[PDB]
Amino acid sequence: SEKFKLLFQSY
Amino acid sequence: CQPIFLNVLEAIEPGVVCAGHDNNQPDSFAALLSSLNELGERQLVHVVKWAKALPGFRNLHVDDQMAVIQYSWMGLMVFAMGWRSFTNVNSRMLYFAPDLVFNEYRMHKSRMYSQCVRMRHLSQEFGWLQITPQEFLCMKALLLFSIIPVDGLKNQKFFDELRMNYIKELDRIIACKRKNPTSCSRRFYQLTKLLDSVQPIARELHQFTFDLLIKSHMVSVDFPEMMAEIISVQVPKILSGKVKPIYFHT
Ligand SMILES: C[C@]12CCC(=O)C[C@@H]1CC[C@@H]1[C@@H]2CC[C@]2(C)[C@@H](O)CC[C@@H]12
Repeated sequence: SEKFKLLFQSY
Repeated sequence: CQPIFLNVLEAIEPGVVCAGHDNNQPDSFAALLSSLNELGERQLVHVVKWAKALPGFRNLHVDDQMAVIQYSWMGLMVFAMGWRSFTNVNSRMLYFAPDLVFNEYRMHKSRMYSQCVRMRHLSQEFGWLQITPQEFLCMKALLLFSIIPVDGLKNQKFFDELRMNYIKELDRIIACKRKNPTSCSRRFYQLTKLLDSVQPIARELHQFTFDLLIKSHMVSVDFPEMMAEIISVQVPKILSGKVKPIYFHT
């Protein structure tokens, strides 16, 4: 997981 | 007294989401699935925003926050979709999106007809069971706390606490307007049973999407970035038994 992480981070 | 909890669920409930499907083109497996994958991607965004705004959700360890989302997204989206189908078309079809509604013909062409009928039955459940708009909201929130990894979460204690509270709120919803504890129990039975039937469906869909990903390049099915990532890194864990649903019944 690396893409979902960035989505999660920026709401 | 005012329902602070239900006010929040109601307020954070995501709006309509489109699939961006071309209904002018004749149906085909590639196009239908490729659109469902795009729809999944889009809905994922709303599921993240929805969850981040849930009561006490931020108390979970940041890692567990991303985990429960990657494990239950399916069950959440299937449950939410079964509800749109009941309120929009009275379960006559599968209302995935306003621009992507499935009739038996499409259920067949999608090569997941059985799973779809499963979801139609689920849709009808909202009717036969007379699931109020409030019971639905709380049930959906609960599905986010319904699938945990066997090795446990980063902070398994917080999750247990949070999940517990949501079950407590669901008891309040049922307790409202119901004075007899027997009808309260009888209602909890039905809702928990309904919430369980979501898992078998999610499983079948998990397995189906998983295979589709592996042969996607052969059947011309497009998988959005995140979608492919989640299905190849998270989904397999569920399918391999490392991550399991929490049933209320056996
Ligand atoms: C979650 C979605 C899309 C959002 C929704 O309303 C429920 C529906 C259930 C079937 C899923 C679909 C997303 C794309 C998947 C995962 C396909 O690959 C096969 C099963 C599809």
